[PDB]
Amino acid sequence: GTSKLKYVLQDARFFLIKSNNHENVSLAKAKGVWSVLPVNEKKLNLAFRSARSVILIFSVRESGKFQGFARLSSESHHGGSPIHWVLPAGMSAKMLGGVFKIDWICRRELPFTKSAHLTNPWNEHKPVKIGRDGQEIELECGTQLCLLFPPDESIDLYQVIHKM
Ligand SMILES: CNc1ncnc2c1ncn2[C@@H]1O[C@H](CO)[C@@H](O)[C@H]1O
Repeated sequence: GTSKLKYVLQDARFFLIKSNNHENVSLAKAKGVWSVLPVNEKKLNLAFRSARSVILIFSVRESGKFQGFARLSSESHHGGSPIHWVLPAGMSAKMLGGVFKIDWICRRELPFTKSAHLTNPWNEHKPVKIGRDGQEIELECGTQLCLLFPPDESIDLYQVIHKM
């Protein structure tokens, strides 16, 4: 059912995350970590204190799809073992050195075709698939977008529910 997911998403903030490459999303899905640029890292740490849950919704550039969504379980961390990210054009192993711990809620894909009815009021009521990396998605739009994803049998929400 959706009671568990709705509980997780009650009073959540939502952010569109754009990856240039599939490799880092595969790494992140397995390991439960993500890193962003400094501009977005500040917003995510502010949000992590502001919010009961902070949800990252992933889309690989040019894929036409979202690849899943995850909940921050930590503020950005520096100083851990390096994550061997596939670094894009001219980015440093310290340009995204801040590491967020994340718990995946859904690792299954959602094609942009299934979310075409949803617009983000905080991006001029454009369809939610449209957005800059780190674009914040308004509460109800983000909630409905997350509810569109198919159930993921690899995920157990018990840990997340306990972390809250
Ligand atoms: C793990 N962290 C990341 N992995 C892959 N692409 C990223 C990324 N963080 C930011 N990007 C993207 O790479 C570009 C930064 O130069 C932007 O277009 C972002 O959308």
